[PDB]
Amino acid sequence: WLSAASFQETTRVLTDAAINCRSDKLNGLKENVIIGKLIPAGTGINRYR
Amino acid sequence: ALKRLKVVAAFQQSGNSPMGMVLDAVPVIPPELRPMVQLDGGRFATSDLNDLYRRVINRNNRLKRLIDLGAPEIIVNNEKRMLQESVDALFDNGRRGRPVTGPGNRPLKSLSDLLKGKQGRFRQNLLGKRVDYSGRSVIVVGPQLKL
Amino acid sequence: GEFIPRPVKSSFREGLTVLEYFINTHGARKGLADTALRTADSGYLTRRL
Amino acid sequence: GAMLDVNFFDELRIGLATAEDIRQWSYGEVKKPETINYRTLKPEKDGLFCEKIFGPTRDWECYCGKYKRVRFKGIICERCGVEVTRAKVRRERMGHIE
Amino acid sequence: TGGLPRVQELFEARVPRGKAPIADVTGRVRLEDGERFYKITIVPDDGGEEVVYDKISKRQRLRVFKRVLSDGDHVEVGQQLMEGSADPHEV
Amino acid sequence: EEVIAEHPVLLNRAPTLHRLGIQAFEPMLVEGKAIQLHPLVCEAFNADFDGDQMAVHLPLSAEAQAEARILMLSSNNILSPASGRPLAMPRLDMVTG
Amino acid sequence: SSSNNSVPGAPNRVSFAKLREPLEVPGLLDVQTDSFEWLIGSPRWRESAAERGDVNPVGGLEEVLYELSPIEDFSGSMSLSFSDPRFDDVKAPVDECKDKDMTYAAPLFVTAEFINNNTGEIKSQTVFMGDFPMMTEKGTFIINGTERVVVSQLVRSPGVYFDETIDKSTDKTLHSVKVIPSRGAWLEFDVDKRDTVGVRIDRKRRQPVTVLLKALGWTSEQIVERFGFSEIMRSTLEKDNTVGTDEALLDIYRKLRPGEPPTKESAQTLLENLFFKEKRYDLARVGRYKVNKKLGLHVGEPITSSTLTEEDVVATIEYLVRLHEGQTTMTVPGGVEVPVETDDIDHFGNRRLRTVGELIQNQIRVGMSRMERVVRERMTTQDVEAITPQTLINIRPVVAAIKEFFGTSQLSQFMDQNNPLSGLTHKRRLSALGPGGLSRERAGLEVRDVHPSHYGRMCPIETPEGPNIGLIGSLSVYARVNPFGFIETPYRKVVDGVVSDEIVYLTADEEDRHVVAQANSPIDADGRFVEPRVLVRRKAGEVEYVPSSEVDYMDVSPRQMVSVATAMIPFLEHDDANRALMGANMQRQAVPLVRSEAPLVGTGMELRAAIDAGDVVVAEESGVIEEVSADYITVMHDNGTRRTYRMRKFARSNHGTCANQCPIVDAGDRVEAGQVIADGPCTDDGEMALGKNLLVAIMPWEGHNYEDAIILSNRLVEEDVLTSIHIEEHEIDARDTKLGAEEITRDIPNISDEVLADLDERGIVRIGAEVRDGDILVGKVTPKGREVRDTSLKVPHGESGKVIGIRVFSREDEDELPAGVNELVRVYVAQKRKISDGDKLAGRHGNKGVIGKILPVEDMPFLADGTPVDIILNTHGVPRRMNIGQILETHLGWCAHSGWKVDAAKGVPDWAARLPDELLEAQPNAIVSTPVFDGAQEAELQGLLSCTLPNRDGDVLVDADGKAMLFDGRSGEPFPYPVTVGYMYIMKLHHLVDDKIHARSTGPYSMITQQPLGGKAQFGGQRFGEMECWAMQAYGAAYTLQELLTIKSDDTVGRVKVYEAIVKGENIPEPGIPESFKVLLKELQSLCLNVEVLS
DNA sequence: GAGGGTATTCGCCGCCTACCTCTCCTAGCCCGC
DNA sequence: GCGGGCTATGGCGGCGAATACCCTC
RNA sequence: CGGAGAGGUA
Ligand SMILES: [Mg+2]
Ligand SMILES: [Zn+2]
Repeated sequence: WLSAASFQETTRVLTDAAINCRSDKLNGLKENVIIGKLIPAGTGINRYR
Repeated sequence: ALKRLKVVAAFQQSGNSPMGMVLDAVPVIPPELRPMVQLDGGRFATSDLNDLYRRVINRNNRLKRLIDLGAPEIIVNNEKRMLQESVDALFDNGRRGRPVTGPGNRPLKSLSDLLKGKQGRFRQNLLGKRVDYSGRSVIVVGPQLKL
Repeated sequence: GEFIPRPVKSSFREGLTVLEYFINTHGARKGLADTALRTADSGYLTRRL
Repeated sequence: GAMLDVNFFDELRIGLATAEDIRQWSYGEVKKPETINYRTLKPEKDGLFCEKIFGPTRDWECYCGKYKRVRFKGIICERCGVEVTRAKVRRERMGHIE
Repeated sequence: TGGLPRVQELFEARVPRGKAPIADVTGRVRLEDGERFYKITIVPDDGGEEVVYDKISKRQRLRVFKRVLSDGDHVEVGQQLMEGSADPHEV
Repeated sequence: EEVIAEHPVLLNRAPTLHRLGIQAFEPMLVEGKAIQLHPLVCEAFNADFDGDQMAVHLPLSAEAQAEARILMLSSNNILSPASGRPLAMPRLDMVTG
Repeated sequence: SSSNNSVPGAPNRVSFAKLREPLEVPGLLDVQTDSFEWLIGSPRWRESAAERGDVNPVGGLEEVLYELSPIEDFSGSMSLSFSDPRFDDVKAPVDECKDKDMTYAAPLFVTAEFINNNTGEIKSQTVFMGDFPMMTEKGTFIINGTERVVVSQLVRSPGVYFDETIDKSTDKTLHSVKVIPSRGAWLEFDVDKRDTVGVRIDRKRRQPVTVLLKALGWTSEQIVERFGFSEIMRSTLEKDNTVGTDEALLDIYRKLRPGEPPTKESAQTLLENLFFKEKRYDLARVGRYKVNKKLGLHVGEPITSSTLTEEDVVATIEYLVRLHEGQTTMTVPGGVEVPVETDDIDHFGNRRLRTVGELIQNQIRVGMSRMERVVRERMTTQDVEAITPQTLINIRPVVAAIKEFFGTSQLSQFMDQNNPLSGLTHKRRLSALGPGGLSRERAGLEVRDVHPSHYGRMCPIETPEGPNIGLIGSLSVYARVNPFGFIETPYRKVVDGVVSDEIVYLTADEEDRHVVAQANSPIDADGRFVEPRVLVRRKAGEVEYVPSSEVDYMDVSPRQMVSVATAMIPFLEHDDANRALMGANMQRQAVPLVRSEAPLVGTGMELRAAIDAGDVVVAEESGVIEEVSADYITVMHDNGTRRTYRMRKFARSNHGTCANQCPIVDAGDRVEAGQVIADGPCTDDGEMALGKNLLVAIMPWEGHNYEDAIILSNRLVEEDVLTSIHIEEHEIDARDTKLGAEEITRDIPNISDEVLADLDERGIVRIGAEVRDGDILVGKVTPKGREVRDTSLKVPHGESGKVIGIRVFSREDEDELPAGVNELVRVYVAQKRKISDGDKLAGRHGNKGVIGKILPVEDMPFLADGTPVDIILNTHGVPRRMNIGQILETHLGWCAHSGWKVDAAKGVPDWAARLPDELLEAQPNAIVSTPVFDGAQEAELQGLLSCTLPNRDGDVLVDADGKAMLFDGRSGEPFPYPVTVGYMYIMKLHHLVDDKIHARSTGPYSMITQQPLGGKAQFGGQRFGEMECWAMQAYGAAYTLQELLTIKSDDTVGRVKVYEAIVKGENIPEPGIPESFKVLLKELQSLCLNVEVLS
């Protein structure tokens, strides 16, 4: 619900997510960029980092 | 029934009552995130959020006085409607009815406007930043350089 | 978008007359307008992709 | 789960807020439509900028002036009621309107 | 459409524009000629049932597959009868 | 002159349509107030010299410098990721000569 | 042969033109100057209208007053009226206002008479209506000491328009009509896809037309009497399902005023008040004229109405019903014949021009309406026999409206003062975007087009290049605006196949019913075309070969469609439209050079352009110069009177350039009225001079002029050929402050006297001092509660120069200061800028580029005689961009500089047969002119290149092809092949590299989102956007991206720790949590959403 | 008059990036000094 | 009498949902 | 350095 709210239609996404009580398992490029964490790709994968 | 069941199952599966749609209290954002500045000389120009909070507070206090002192049902109902409208405009100004406009006939920036659009929080502050150790200048061709 | 059946009959070495220049300005400007519209249109598609 | 934050994030959850949650977030109530005074250039009380709700406006100081040093750390003012802490607290604390 | 709008509608999986019907079962067709409407009936080789489209406007041409589409001609399962762009959701 | 030795720099031109819009070079001080761009990276940057401008970034930490030196160095990026054709190829005056 | 034989003291610039100009170019500021004297009703406008509009000469203010008055109460027992507006002398001269800060305005008075309708007592007074901003002689307004230009607005003329569309479902051609009023309510009449004519009064339900037809008083008898020949008209009543006059009225009320008693009287009031009274509906004079012209109602009675009428509203229906069918003619009863047809909404007959006068009139009108409401309110709450005109009038709304228009409008624009041409071009702009026009994004590609109706009224070339493409235009050269706002262009009447005199001004609407010919057409002074066929714009701008007996008019000159700036490009017809647009726009960006020099290959539109711009000084009256100095000229008139002109030296323009006037006459010369007596910023002998003549080569060179880069010699720097002066303006004031009182003085604590060496007794720096980046210009201290806090003015980063002037306004000297201040000290610093690497240059043909390198003058290609070239331009840029005009300009510039002599020993050569005398021979450094579309042919250029004079010895350095044999200054060997050389005209654009260089490591930060600030003026940092993030993610570089987004931008502790680590030899710490995520969390919580982070 | 099937119209959502310069943020009116 | 503070009918395409018009029971 | 409007460069 955090990657969809930054793309389009923030109000609708937020209001539906709040009703469905969705939990965000932060795993993605955009989400890790937003929360200031190493992206899971390239030199940020476990075998490399 | 498909859409009705969508919403009803959404509210049934989790321990989330549908009573959160009707509000009894209204949170207030911290002041340093809605600051008020002064133009040249020392004259303060109000922010949009402060004006909407002020309207809601005024309406709430006046309705409270009217109810406490006792009054005909019409006045109390009218004031409750005017409080409902103010609270609606606080969260989302312009969704229903005429936008609450400030000086110069321009709609105010509600709390919802902070999150939406190309100038909203996300696409202006979280997906892009202003970074130190950077500069800018015009480019010219150096033929003696190496790749 | 239709062709002018005249047509323009002088090269830019010789020098176009006044009417030839005026009827050339049409296509000259339509291209720039379309270019602005297209640069506006492409970024949205790239972001969606 | 983690209050402010601090890394080792695992999930970010969202949901509707009940009146109890909204009253628990708030450090006080706003019940006067006054933002700031012009003569003293200070926030009013029970307004939208109150220092007894959102936090001190000067590091380790009180609107009373009773305590204006770090030695008076953590004590809630006995005269004005403003807690003595750093001014950054105004970016965090919230209030509510009943 | 033949440019960036065409790309946008391809990636958006929208109904194209000049949507051309596509057969759903191999069989011959009793092509009919009329103004503002063309009746194309799918006569399957098995003969179970015959699908038909009579709303085809005369403006659009008939696709040339294998000779132009003609009366009483067998067609494949996915052959596009008319000319234009097929709708992705039907293929 | 000693401090800036062997310290890569990131140059960027807007719009950044593709990946090669940011590349890492090595700084050598010159005379003037303009940036001197190697002629073979213009196609990658889609840049010209009729008034264009560019930004400059400096990676600080060891990981950032290693990334600049190995991943983003200009001499290691000669082929287009989209198609594989070379992009540091000679053009215009070089082709004529 | 010469260019300007009318101006008394003009240079003898010879021309290649072959065609005579019947008419002289009008004044280039007449629109702005005339539309305002119409507003104030000056005697000059009255005289102008006498020989034209003597029937009813009324000014804007008079018209507004007459329309407003009389103001009477409901009972009609009293009245108030206005008349005879009057202006007094301006309070201060233009220079005084521009210096102090006052607005250039004069008092306005009106005679107000109050009449009591039951006692007969009449009381009259002269009521002051406020200060009225006045227009300077140059067409500008000084508002708060700043010059401004009120741009003209293109808008859609009010009237009735019919349009056509194709129905997708049934392929039926649905029609429509819309009555567009001024300040009124809309009224549509559609034909939908069921053959049911309907109405959409305002934005209500689609009521059938028969509803309103009957409600107006008609019956089925009359409805079928006039309507009925259309099947749909009768079918409308057949299936109306409603009938009755009162029934119809109550239906209209049900659709108009929901929720109130539907009474017949109330419906009458509502309807005939919305659409017929006087004040809710105003078609206006232009709207009434257009409606009468379209619906063929009257061709007689002078327009004396501004309201709708039954005949018009029924003629609209008749027109629509006839239109839908196939009819192509109608004659409404008691009306002249008129065809049936749709209306093109882009035509220049269907869109008029709102000039400065009309806009100001509209604003005054709204202010007067507010005042009228106030006066009517107060006219019933005050006792009789105590009311006087002064006791009811409140001027506040009018002054407020004037202030708001002149300060907060999209048409009142800051004037452009880069050079003389930019301001003149600004004063002649036509914009479509404004309060009442299109939108910069919602506007389509059909309003950004070149319409055939624009030929001779709007220039098709000079438009912006970005989002405003097609929305801002420029008025043409010979064009004028008529009383109703429709632009007219001159034409030369041709009679019986003879191109005669007596120019007549036409409009687009009128011009659409004639055939006009091309100006550059063959005529033989006998009124008979030499050639058989001539291209002519047939009806809809369709150029066609046509018989010579059909032509009805002729263009005045072959220079009629272009604007002023586009008319200064020589060999314009050899350049493509894109590059011509680039060059026309770039001519307005050139900076004034320290010394100006006129071109050698100009066009001719440079003397009038300079004189009309008004930056030169023109002698008021003829006389003999008495004493001429650098600061003042004194003409001793022919009647014993002396008038001393004062020259403004080293002044500052709105854009930081330097304005400097220099006399060009001697102490014994005799001058004539209208003669140029001094020069301006970009003028040389009274002609525009925006650049310099340089010797150019057209070869590639070592890859330094690669991809539009340029190579310059070092002579242009040593000799100051392209040097310019710029001026900055630093201002600081001392307020009263809540703290209380602040002073400017040398007493700055903690600073030694050494730093304050350049400071003086008062506090300001000494004139003639040198200031560098960081230096006290005005030393002060403010007690922030000693508490004295030094907030002294400093030289901005990257600034330097010399302090050349200081202005200080003191409250003690009863100055016109703002509220709450005491001092307004101001400073000026000026510095000369030489051409450097990174500066932008360009010609007049869209050939732009930055300076790649500045070679030493030793290793430069030099001619056989030893003369180095000045500039080198690459070969690969020309043939691709279709701007070959620069090469022809170079050839002709070489011919002009070298001087020539055609050898007509035995007859003039056939290539010089049509070459005017005085052009068969020239001396070195001769100045010539090639008009924009009628100039030098290629054969003439070849011939002139074939015969040029030797330099000192009998050597011709450039051969017939125009190419010389150069030498390699870097190696010494001669280049294997010859090169093209010559003189072209180069300008220095206002895009210097000193203004575009910026760097940062740390500094000011934002407060809410704790990120660096944006801008070169508060240090600020470059922004790492979203596509750069995509690129960094595609590289697979996680750590650089993380550091960029965390420790360089908004990680408060991280920034300080990183700085402390780098300054020392430590290693960079780990990044933390950004600061823009916590703000988002708080906002989401404030929206009543329980957001939490779960471990 | 309710049902089910069509049409029809209205509201909302979306519409590239980076940088530079310049001017202005209510009106009325009631109380206080 | 003047100043300061308090209050009160020139986008357009896609799409879905809230609702006109007509045959059936 | 917060907002609105105007103009401009790539
Ligand atoms: Mg460029
Ligand atoms: Zn206290």
